[PDB]
Amino acid sequence: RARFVSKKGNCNVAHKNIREQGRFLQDVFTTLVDLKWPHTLLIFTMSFLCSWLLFAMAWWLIAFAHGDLAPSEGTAEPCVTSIHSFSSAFLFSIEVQVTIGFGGRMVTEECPLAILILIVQNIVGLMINAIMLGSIFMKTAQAHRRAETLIFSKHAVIALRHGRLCFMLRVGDLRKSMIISATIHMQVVRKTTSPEGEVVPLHQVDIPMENGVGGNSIFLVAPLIIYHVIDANSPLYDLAPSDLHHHQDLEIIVILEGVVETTGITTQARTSYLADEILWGQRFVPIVAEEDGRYSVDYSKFDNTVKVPTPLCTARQLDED
Amino acid sequence: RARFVSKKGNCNVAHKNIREQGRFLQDVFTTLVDLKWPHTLLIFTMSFLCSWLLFAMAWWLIAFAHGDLAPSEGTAEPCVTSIHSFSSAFLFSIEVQVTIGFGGRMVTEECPLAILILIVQNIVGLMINAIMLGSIFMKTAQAHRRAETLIFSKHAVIALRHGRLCFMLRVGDLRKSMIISATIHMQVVRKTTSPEGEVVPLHQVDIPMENGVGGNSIFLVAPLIIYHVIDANSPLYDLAPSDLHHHQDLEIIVILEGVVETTGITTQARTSYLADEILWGQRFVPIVAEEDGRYSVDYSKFDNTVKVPTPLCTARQLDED
Amino acid sequence: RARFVSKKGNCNVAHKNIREQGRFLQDVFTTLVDLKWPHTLLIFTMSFLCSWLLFAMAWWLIAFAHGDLAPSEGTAEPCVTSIHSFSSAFLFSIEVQVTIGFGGRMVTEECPLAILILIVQNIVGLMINAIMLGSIFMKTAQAHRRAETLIFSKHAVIALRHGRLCFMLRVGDLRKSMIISATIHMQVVRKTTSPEGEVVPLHQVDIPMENGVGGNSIFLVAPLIIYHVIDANSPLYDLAPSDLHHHQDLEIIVILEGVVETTGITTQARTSYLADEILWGQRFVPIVAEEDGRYSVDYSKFDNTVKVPTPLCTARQLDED
Amino acid sequence: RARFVSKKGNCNVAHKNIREQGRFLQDVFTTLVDLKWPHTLLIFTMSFLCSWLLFAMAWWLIAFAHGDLAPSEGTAEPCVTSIHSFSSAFLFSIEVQVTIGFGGRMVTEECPLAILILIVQNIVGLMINAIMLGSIFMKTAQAHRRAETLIFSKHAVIALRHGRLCFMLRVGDLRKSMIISATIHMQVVRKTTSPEGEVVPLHQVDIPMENGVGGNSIFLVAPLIIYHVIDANSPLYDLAPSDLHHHQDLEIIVILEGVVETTGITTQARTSYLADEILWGQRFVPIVAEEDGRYSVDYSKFDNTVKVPTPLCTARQLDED
Ligand SMILES: [K+]
Ligand SMILES: [K+]
Repeated sequence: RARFVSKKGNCNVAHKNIREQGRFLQDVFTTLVDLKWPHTLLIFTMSFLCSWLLFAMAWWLIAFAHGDLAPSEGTAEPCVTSIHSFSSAFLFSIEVQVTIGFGGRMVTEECPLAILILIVQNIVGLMINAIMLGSIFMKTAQAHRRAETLIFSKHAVIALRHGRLCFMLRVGDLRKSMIISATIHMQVVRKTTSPEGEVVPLHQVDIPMENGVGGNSIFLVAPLIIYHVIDANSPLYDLAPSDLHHHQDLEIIVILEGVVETTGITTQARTSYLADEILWGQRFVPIVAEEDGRYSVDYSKFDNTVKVPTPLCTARQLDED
Repeated sequence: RARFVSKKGNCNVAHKNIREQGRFLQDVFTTLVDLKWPHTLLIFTMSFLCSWLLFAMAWWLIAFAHGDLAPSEGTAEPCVTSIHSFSSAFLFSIEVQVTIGFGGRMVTEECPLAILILIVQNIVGLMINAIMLGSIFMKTAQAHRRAETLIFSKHAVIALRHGRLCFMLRVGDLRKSMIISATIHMQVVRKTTSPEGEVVPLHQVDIPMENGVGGNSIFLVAPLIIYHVIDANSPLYDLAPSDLHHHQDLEIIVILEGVVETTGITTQARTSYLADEILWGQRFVPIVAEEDGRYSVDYSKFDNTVKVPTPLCTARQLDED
Repeated sequence: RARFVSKKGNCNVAHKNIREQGRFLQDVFTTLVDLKWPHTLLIFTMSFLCSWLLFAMAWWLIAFAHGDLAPSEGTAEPCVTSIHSFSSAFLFSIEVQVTIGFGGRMVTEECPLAILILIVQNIVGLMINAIMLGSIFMKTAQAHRRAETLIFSKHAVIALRHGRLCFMLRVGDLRKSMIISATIHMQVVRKTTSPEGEVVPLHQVDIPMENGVGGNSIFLVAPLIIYHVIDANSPLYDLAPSDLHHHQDLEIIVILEGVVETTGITTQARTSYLADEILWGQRFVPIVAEEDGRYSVDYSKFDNTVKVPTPLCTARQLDED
Repeated sequence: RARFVSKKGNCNVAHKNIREQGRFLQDVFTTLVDLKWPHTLLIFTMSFLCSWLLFAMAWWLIAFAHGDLAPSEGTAEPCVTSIHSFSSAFLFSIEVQVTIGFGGRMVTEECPLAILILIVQNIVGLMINAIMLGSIFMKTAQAHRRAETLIFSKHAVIALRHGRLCFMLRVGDLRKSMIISATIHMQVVRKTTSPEGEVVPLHQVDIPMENGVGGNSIFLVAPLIIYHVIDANSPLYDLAPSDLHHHQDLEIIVILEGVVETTGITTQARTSYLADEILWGQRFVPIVAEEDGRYSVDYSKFDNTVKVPTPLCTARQLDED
């Protein structure tokens, strides 16, 4: 009735009553990267513009204190040439911080405080440039968007494979570039009650993906059927074909995590299957076919299935009779 | 007749009928890095040039609306000095965005809209500089080219080792810099039919690499012979010496993945062995030899083999008689 | 009486009598990033300012040797225009290295040594800019601060689960962004004496986290109870409920390590439980609850426990009677 | 007589007769980062200087073809102002590519080819800046220098632990910052002969590190004794106390690999123990001690050992009698 993970991978958690809000300010960079894109553009533009405005007010105060803003000229040279307005000081601060340097307004050697302001503005401008440009590149380069081209099967099935019952699903990579060291973790999530009376409201029990070697590591080029053999040690060992209705406390989440080959940042796609999205007694259709010396996958047939005859009984009363 | 992976690691897949083309636009950065090099240089040059052209048209419209392009001069100062052509506006836009700042054309404090255009151009120029330079460095620094100096054996062998039959091959690192945490995943890929009637067209079954500890983790300095012991749990357990002809549905792919020590980006080399590239009854020649206090590998003898006597029978009828 | 790891993850080690101090200078970059923030800002500002000062002294010596500082002018052009003070040379060095380029002081083609000084200053400025800006971004982007939003239970418990005794604790993620490929390593740290007489003063024995598949890999969205089953192979197999006093040589440290999804840098949080922070005969309260179609965790109830009846005997004399 | 790995981690391999030298040019970036530091500085300086020289020759040819180098002036404006020498063209090319922009030499709107040269120079300058600065930061930031502060024991021992014989050594971290997800791989390297006659000249057999959970993953804060239990499945199972002489074909290499917490790049330290650097019948001294509420390690006592009584027989004739 309320799913843990959405079909696109969004987690439906609320995080209520976080009391220790002070530790959120101990990692400002994670919160800065973790923002939305309008807030990221706003903080980018605001950081640069307020740095320019602060140093513009500094240059304007220097030109005031030297008496350069007053047009009563004698022969003494200003600290900065041709500054006679706050707009002039703002243009000069932009020219210094962006390192444009038009030269209509340049620092002269008259004011020793102006050289200190120039040094401080250059240092803070280099620091702001580094921390902001690196942050915006890290934001536009993070690999959680690569999960958009990692498709899963819309429905999972439970079918007879090699005399056992297996929970099978299909995961496909949509582009040419591989995902390096891809691993699959499937978790049965439901409310469990311990025999001693302990009730775990959202218990996540790992179901081992049948691989052949035991380790969970796939090579994803063609869309391959990831399946878990319902053994005696599996929490689906008492799952019934009539138990796959809606409003059933059972949800199998799948977490595929790897390294994107192009960027190099570790990505993680995830999906979820409720009890009504699990089709008992069906199996996937083969979509890989050889044509003209290459292999071809028909991604339109990705989630198509066929009703094959399986017994309508649990894996336990299949293992015994 | 049509191989899954090429000998150089290219995958022969087609990806037909990708219907959800809308999610390809949800990760624009992966597609941007994933381009070819002519398209990458074209989009780099085009992004910078069109940003300069757009802001040049903006500066030209400002100089038009102020009346600076008209040479009927009075005494009022322009927004930008010495702009009297679209070529002048283009040179000024290049000077602002690249932050050259020659100063023949500089922003004056007359036009308040010109200061806003300067601020917007500086912000968009910083953003474009970050996203483009970081992308081109990430493109020229990705580690999928490191696989060019990770050579594999041209032929794999099947030979008697320690009383068993073992599928052996040779992988060598061609340069001094190591590959950190290198792991080997070998997969037998063929068409399989389940006993319940399910036909998997391209089934990839992991064969465990014999390592001594079970885990697949190698230390690649000298070219070492990676071998898999054909046990009762191995899908090659019924492989015959006469089954190693061409047009035989059997292909063993090898995936070596690690971290490049110099760059730090996870790389993955891969190769493939068809049924005719597997030499029954042969073994590799030793190429490591000590000279003058160091070890030396003769990389010219990399794929040389020698016909040693092995039985001409399957691993099953070797295990029993 | 003296803990190995603090509750926040700080290690209480001293590193006395490090004799080979020469190898600390073989990785200058690790020491540079490893500094505190005042030292980092000081070395940043000092590197830039001393580079500007060194090249300013170079430009001043060039202007001296050409005779440009002497105001006895004829008609010969200077190497750099309008330099007549060390303050002028300093402003020119700042304009060259920061690439501002006002143009009141520009390099002329008269002095061939000035062109060489300009080339050397540009090369060293580009190198210093790269190595300093990348270092400060790597410093502000390192993921050891992400551990501030990875909370652990303040107390751990030992409770009856599924007929066994289990050492349980609770770890929660405080923000939306996941931590990819999170693994948990728990270690019992105490002084051990081998039966042959060998005394290990700080022995760290790995206790396996009960996961279902054996591998230590969690999916941290909701705060989940990490527990280790006290089996016959566990070093807590002889732990008593009366042995959980202070001044007891026993400390269980927990190390959660993963990849931050936003930044991509591997992070590691760690915590510790002394013998008095382990509550025998208690268990955690369920804090996950469904409201309005989503799940919600009450983080104020994070470390609340309830005294449930467990036997007051060791796991050995529970396993037998 | 000739060791595989040096004590500092350098591999003594030669890589003779690399025939496929063409694939070395397919990854130019790995070779560029893989250079020595004098070659890196030389190629950095040479790339920037030759780009400036090439575009300087371009600007000089433009000023020639327009007739600006000829001092026979009329009234027509040059393409670039105040260029009358190749030194002037070189200074202008430096000002354009470094984006200094003094403004004594600025692009005018007279020459349409000069605008194209300016665009091409800006694009190539941005590309060269990205690829060079990122490469030099990646070079100075690579984590193979972090192995200088990961010390190993100078001698390894073989001692009685828990009734078995164990090969023990000591690895210490020299600085405060941890190494995340540190794993240890020990390999016995020697010449082996298969019972079928196959001679492997440098065979590397993995010996499993005794950890408690089986997995090789350490938590390195204090210098801890890494030991491998000589079991029946271990290749040291027939190692004798008299077999630990020099000129004995046996060498145990140790590979510790992890993630540096500060930088985030995966590092790998490695060491080696010949047959004479393995002390039979000795064990390490405890160097961890509690003082004033903290723990302290005496790194001067790092490689000190004590001769404890062990039997002078192999692990096989210890297992039986
Ligand atoms: K400039
Ligand atoms: K200028």
